[PDB]
Amino acid sequence: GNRGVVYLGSGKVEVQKIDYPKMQDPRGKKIEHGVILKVVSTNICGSDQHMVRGRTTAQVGLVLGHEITGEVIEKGRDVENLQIGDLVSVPFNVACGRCRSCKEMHTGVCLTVNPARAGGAYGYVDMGDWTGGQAEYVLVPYADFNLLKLPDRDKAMEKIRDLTCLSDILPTGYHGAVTAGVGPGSTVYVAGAGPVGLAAAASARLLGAAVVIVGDLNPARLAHAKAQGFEIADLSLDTPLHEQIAALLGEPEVDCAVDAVGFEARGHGHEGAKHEAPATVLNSLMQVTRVAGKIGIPGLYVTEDPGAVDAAAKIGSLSIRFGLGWAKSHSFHTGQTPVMKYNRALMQAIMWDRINIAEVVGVQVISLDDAPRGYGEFDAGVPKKFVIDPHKTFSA
Amino acid sequence: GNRGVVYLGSGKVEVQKIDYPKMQDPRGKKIEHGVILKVVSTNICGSDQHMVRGRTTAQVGLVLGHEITGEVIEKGRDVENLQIGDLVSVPFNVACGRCRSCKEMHTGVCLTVNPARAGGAYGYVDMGDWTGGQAEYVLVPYADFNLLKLPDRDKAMEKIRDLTCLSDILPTGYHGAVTAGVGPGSTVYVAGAGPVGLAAAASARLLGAAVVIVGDLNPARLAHAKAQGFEIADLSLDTPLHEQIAALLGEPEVDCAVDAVGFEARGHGHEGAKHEAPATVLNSLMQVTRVAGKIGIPGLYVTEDPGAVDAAAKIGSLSIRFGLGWAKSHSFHTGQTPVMKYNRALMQAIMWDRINIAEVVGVQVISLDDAPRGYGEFDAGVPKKFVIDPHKTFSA
Amino acid sequence: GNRGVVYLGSGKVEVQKIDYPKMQDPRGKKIEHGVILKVVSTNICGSDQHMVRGRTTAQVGLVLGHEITGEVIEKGRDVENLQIGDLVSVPFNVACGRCRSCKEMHTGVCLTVNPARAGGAYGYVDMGDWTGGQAEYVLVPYADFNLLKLPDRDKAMEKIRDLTCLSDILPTGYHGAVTAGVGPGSTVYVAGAGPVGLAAAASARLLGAAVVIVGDLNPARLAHAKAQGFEIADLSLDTPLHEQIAALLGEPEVDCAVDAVGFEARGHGHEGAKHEAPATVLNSLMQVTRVAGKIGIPGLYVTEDPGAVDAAAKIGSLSIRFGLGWAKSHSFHTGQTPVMKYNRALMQAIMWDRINIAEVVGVQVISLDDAPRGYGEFDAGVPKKFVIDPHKTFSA
Amino acid sequence: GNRGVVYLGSGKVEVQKIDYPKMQDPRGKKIEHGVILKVVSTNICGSDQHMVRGRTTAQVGLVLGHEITGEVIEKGRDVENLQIGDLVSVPFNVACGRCRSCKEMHTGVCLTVNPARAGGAYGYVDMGDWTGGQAEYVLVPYADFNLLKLPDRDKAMEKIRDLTCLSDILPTGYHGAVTAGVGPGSTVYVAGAGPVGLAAAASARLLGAAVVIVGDLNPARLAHAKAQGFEIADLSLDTPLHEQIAALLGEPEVDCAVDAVGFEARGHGHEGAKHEAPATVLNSLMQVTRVAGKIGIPGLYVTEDPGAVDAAAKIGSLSIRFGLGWAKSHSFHTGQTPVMKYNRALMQAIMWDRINIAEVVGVQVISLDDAPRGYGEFDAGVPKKFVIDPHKTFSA
Ligand SMILES: NC(=O)c1ccc[n+]([C@@H]2O[C@H](COP(=O)([O-])OP(=O)(O)OC[C@H]3O[C@@H](n4cnc5c(N)ncnc54)[C@H](O)[C@@H]3O)[C@@H](O)[C@H]2O)c1
Ligand SMILES: NC(=O)c1ccc[n+]([C@@H]2O[C@H](COP(=O)([O-])OP(=O)(O)OC[C@H]3O[C@@H](n4cnc5c(N)ncnc54)[C@H](O)[C@@H]3O)[C@@H](O)[C@H]2O)c1
Ligand SMILES: NC(=O)c1ccc[n+]([C@@H]2O[C@H](COP(=O)([O-])OP(=O)(O)OC[C@H]3O[C@@H](n4cnc5c(N)ncnc54)[C@H](O)[C@@H]3O)[C@@H](O)[C@H]2O)c1
Ligand SMILES: NC(=O)c1ccc[n+]([C@@H]2O[C@H](COP(=O)([O-])OP(=O)(O)OC[C@H]3O[C@@H](n4cnc5c(N)ncnc54)[C@H](O)[C@@H]3O)[C@@H](O)[C@H]2O)c1
Ligand SMILES: [Zn+2]
Ligand SMILES: [Zn+2]
Ligand SMILES: [Zn+2]
Ligand SMILES: [Zn+2]
Ligand SMILES: [Zn+2]
Ligand SMILES: [Zn+2]
Ligand SMILES: [Zn+2]
Ligand SMILES: [Zn+2]
Repeated sequence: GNRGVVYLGSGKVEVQKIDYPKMQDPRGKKIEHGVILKVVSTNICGSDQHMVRGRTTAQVGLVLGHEITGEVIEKGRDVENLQIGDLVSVPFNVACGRCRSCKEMHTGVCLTVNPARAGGAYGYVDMGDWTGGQAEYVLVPYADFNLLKLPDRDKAMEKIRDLTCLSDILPTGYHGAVTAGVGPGSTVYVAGAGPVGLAAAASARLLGAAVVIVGDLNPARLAHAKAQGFEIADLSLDTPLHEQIAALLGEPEVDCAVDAVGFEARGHGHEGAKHEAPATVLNSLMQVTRVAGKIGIPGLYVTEDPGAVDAAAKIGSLSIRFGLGWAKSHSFHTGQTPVMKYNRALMQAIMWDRINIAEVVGVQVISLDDAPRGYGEFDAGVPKKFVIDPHKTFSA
Repeated sequence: GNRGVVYLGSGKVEVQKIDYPKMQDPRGKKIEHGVILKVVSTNICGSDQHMVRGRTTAQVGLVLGHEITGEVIEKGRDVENLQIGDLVSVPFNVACGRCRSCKEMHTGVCLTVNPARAGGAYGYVDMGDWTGGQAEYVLVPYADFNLLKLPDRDKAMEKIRDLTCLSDILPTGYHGAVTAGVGPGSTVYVAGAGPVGLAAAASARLLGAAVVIVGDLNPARLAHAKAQGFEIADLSLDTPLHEQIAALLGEPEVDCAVDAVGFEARGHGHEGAKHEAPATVLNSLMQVTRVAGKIGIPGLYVTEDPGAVDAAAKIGSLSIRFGLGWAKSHSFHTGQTPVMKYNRALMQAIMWDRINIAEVVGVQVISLDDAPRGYGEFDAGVPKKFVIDPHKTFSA
Repeated sequence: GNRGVVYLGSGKVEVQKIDYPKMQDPRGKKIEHGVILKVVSTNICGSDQHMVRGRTTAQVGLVLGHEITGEVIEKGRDVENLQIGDLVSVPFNVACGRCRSCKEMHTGVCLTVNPARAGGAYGYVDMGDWTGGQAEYVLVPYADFNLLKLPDRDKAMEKIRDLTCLSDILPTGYHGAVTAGVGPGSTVYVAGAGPVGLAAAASARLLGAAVVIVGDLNPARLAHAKAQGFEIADLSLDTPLHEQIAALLGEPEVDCAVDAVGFEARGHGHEGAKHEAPATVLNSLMQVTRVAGKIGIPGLYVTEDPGAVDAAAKIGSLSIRFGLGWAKSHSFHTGQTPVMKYNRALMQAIMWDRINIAEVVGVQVISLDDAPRGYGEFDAGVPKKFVIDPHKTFSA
Repeated sequence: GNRGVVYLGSGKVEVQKIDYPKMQDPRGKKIEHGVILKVVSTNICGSDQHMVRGRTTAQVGLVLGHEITGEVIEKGRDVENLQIGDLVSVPFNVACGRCRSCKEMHTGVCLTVNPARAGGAYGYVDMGDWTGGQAEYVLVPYADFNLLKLPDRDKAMEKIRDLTCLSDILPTGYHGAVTAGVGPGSTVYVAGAGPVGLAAAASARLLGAAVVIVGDLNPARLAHAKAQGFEIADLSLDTPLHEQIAALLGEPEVDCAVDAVGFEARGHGHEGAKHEAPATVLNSLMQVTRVAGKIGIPGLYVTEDPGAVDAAAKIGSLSIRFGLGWAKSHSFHTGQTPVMKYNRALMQAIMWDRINIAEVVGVQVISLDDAPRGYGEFDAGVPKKFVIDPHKTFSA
């Protein structure tokens, strides 16, 4: 059998028995290029929280999870590179490797796996209805294209809390930093101290950044970031962000900025911080990024948000002070991360002890039975990254 | 003496006697690195029209003009590369060549020539108060860094209507196309059929584009674009832009898109087209650019527009459907063109007859006395690029 | 049945009855991801001439041909994107789409299709033993990754002489130009006026180059290059190449250079040009490329050349004046073209009439029975690109 | 007065009284855009050792030194950005900031400071005859373009052993790594464990490399590289380099390779390593770099080497196995480092404690009187980077 985390509506999730995976696409067409995995580790993301909070078009009954690490237990006949028993990291993007986007390495926007729009992902709104992987077992299509084979079992399993971050958050923070132009000696501001913002800060550090400033309103997440060796900015203070940056750096701007918040952003200041203001991060990043800088935006912005602040925000239309970014010659880089572009190199960085990602993001391993409470604690703001071990493969 | 085009407020300009240029900066500090030019050709830009329409903070008394081609008649002692008599193209950006931005080739955002913000330009709001060049004579500072020496007099003067476009519009259209990722075989949509949109289309063609579609509401400019060999889209029709693109290409999207309109954009449709809606072009480009595409934005967006449609638009804040561009993984590239990055190669393209820019943009040479009427005709929408010859150097 | 061109050693080729293609790799392992094509057009390359001249370790009995355009007449069970009857362009590289090289777009060096080294190709020495396609029928593996679907039958077949260049020579010329940094306004020197050098020149022109100088010692090919609109340099003259360039450009260097000759290069000068001197082109490109320039090298250099001038050259070791290139800060870009990187955009350039590649390279369509005489005429230096139409599909 | 290190021919150098610097170029033409520095730190380079060994056309009497850090004590009338007392890092390249190369950031090949060829440098053969700076005082031309202002006196002087590496070796190591494609998770091989190879290794580590293998035949330098945290390969062993790499990585190739040796390279193996063989490193890097990799070559190769192994090598012509590199699709990146491209970011990496460059390269501070013994110890292979403090400014 199988069981997984199901969205029930009204901010609730629950573990339920679900169908065992089949070798077919979501439209029921049998495939020979996929594998069925026994899930080793499967995480909870901020994107899942957006869905569970009712800020997307997600429907009741949705099986969640797009951050999978697992063992191949079955394979189709068009799977040349994986053997039964192999341990693999699964990119959250469902990609075919047989379309223009995939061939050009734009694996976040594959043209064939989703009938409604480009781009596919597991257990995710508007992403092709590929079943989620916060579960015991899951299907991965186009296995020879998507999967990253991990090192022999023993090496890999010792670092499983780090390697479970390769499915999404480490490559996502990395993509945010790279597309914001971070490199050796850069000064960087990362808005957001959730797991993706922390991964972006760790990635900026791995890239050689001179200093990373991580901003948030949540004081537990700021304390965590500071303890991990980053500088911080507290957006709930009345002190403007540019003054908090100037106090740390000697100038009110950074070389590079990353938005790791997205469409549920809060305003700034004692009062501002209390209310949602979806364009706040974009507007602040134009203010604090130096001229000709690049703004990397891994934070999610959607086409429909039923709980947004106004009619315009309900269809993703925000009041952005674009003239400011224009006057400073800023570039803006957005979208789902093409995880496959970076996951192999990041695996090598983890295996050679060049990054301590599980420590930086606050990995906490929980059972599948503890997933609903993990969602609740994460929603409350704890500075953790919940990693489910469904079969008690490594946390007995 | 000297005379130039002076902004008088209330949509009026007039030629007036102005001071002869001095070898000093706008703060009165003497400089040895500049030259004084006798102006050979000096054009009128859409940016000037924004100022003359009262859509910026420009003050009465402003001498206009930032598109200069001229002859060196005086030089300071820190000018090693120019000789009296040399014919030069002047980039519209005032850049020092002695700051981080300039050294990194971000010459549109020089850090030292403007006390108020990065970036300088002649006769332009918020750009360092460097005197404009729609005039008989003008100072160019940091001459060894900024100026592009043109071919020996005779060769260059035969193509002066083409070469006068190197100060701004050809490099600007080019920057729009390059930053939108145009190359050999690309399909391109250019919003705007004014001189910059036409230069972007010509630049896309020079870059090897398979096809360029130029959109506008002005039927004279669309007829011009069509006669120049481009495809067109008429935004005043009720037929949606994506359907007009699909009728030409077989799909409702292009590979690359350029915004050559900016902050006075009109809405689309029979009724829409009649009223201003500043976020219209940005929103439409996210709709018609394919996933993972790049949107190049040479069109001007400002920090303050006194005549905007609403309070938010008066400080450059627009209602942009950013969630759409995010869902499609779009990148956005903005700002003043770094003219020096591209003007030498574009000069070679002009001299070797690889681009016919004066024909494409509708160059029309006028006297300095005819500048106010040139402004009026340009404002009315004629499909021309007005080029003043102040001393009757080549149009007797 | 099937027939194809077979290499017989001692400079001879002959059309022979060969086996009908099978759905298997070169080792006999069955594959269900390939297609069998009915060959529509299939060309003869300069690489085939190196093999036929005995300048490689190609073995007697080799079926030649790696420039195929064809119609899908049989597909494996796991092919998702091709239908029977589709017309397709086949990149000359045999690539899997399932390894690190392919995922990173380095499809000229696929890691799994060739047991001996990275990189695969049809009918080619050290390329994995994939059967050549100067034949009636041919297998293409991993069809959903390699094949480029051509437009609706009719439009496509009208331009088949141009579209047949997409399998190799147009993307190759293009790769040489792009990796040499060619763009709008560039000055370019292309060494070699065979079909690949002519395609490099046409590609440089499509990229916007101001002027392309094509060098060769073969008068017919130089006259052809002139007729097609390029400048020329005749290496059989005693006039040094840099003087020839200076007479055309006013300076003895170009911005970009492309080696479209490879390891059978001749020396320069009246006497020099009569004798092989394999480092001649590499050495000359360092002399005529401007400082900080890039030298794109599509011309083939091999690890073993049994007929080379000396012991070192038989092992691919050449006396290259590297200190000159180093002193000028040159970069060198080499290898088999990754055809899939550029073929789709180049297809759109052909279909929209932006490049007349068949005319530029001198396409001459012939039957399969005329292939051996075509090889002979090509070996003698005719300025033609031989395109075989094996079933007389379009050349009746 | 002034004193500096003078090359006397026959492998000797001596400190002599030399002229005080003058505000003029090497031709005697007065300039008002330069500064005269009081030298704070000034290092000895492997390039100086090539000259002192008689392996270049350097002439007897040359004042050596191109690695200067100093205090502005006199400025020309046209210097805008430096004040008396400023502490500055001097890039080793003499660049004008006013030519095509400088504007495009190719400051290693400036077109105007050297009459004989592009590119200038202090105290260096074929570099324009700009006076060397292993001395008490030195002129720097075009000060507003070349100089990098260091942080407030106190912070800066505490880290002077690290900051003295910004003039050449840290940016050089960095350039070699970046142009070899090094980034987060890369595997890297650096040929050469002198100060530049050690700086390349430190730069690769700062860029995020998973592991760096440093090769040399000199045991002291290998032991140093190990102590500093890198992996090593000993080329004096009979064990082939690819086997040494395979023992460390599990595969006989690296993602990226850097040649930090240049034209006095030794062969490999117990016997081989005792003899000069100048193409050894180039040939070995093609063997150990993975397909489609990039080979960064900061190691010097010259147009004339009077002491080379053979006639061809005396003219910079080497028997390089180019067919191997071609077969593997390698690119080769060469030339003098454009120090200004990277020095400011590397300064911030030093100031924020992200790189411990002085420790890694083995900085040993000495007096000007000890320079000749420093040259001798360095020539004998000590694992040190000699930094002269001519006025005992920080090393009392
Ligand atoms: N692009 C991709 O591929 C991708 C992949 C993963 C997650 N995401 C998106 O990344 C974003 C972050 O994910 P997460 O897991 O870290 O989510 P999260 O909800 O745990 O973290 C967001 C953080 O932003 C903070 N925040 C709110 N307003 C702020 C403001 N004005 N300034 C600074 N911080 C502010 C919150 O307090 C919170 O700590 C989400 O939008 C998620 O959907 C994108
Ligand atoms: N970035 C730079 O360096 C730079 C340089 C030059 C000019 N500019 C800016 O470029 C823009 C164009 O300059 P120009 O000289 O061509 O100006 P212009 O005013 O002559 O042309 C703008 C055109 O846009 C059209 N337009 C309005 N709404 C439209 C819509 N929704 N879709 C399509 N077209 C629409 C107008 O009808 C008009 O023809 C201006 O904003 C100008 O300030 C920028
Ligand atoms: N990298 C790739 O993917 C790739 C693809 C196709 C072909 N190739 C190689 O491209 C090269 C050109 O292919 P082709 O079909 O045009 O070959 P070709 O043999 O028909 O043309 C080579 C031309 O070089 C000329 N030549 C010889 N010495 C010269 C010199 N010193 N200077 C200038 N010209 C000189 C010859 O006279 C000849 O016309 C060959 O080496 C071929 O193997 C590489
Ligand atoms: N491109 C630039 O801007 C630039 C700047 C500085 C120095 N350089 C050049 O960089 C090179 C290194 O400079 P350095 O100061 O470290 O010099 P160095 O002479 O102190 O070091 C070179 C090292 O290479 C070793 N070596 C010799 N043969 C070898 C082989 N086959 N494999 C590995 N190691 C081998 C030597 O034993 C020596 O330790 C020199 O050629 C120098 O001229 C270039
Ligand atoms: Zn996620
Ligand atoms: Zn796909
Ligand atoms: Zn303008
Ligand atoms: Zn500047
Ligand atoms: Zn070929
Ligand atoms: Zn492959
Ligand atoms: Zn040096
Ligand atoms: Zn220069």
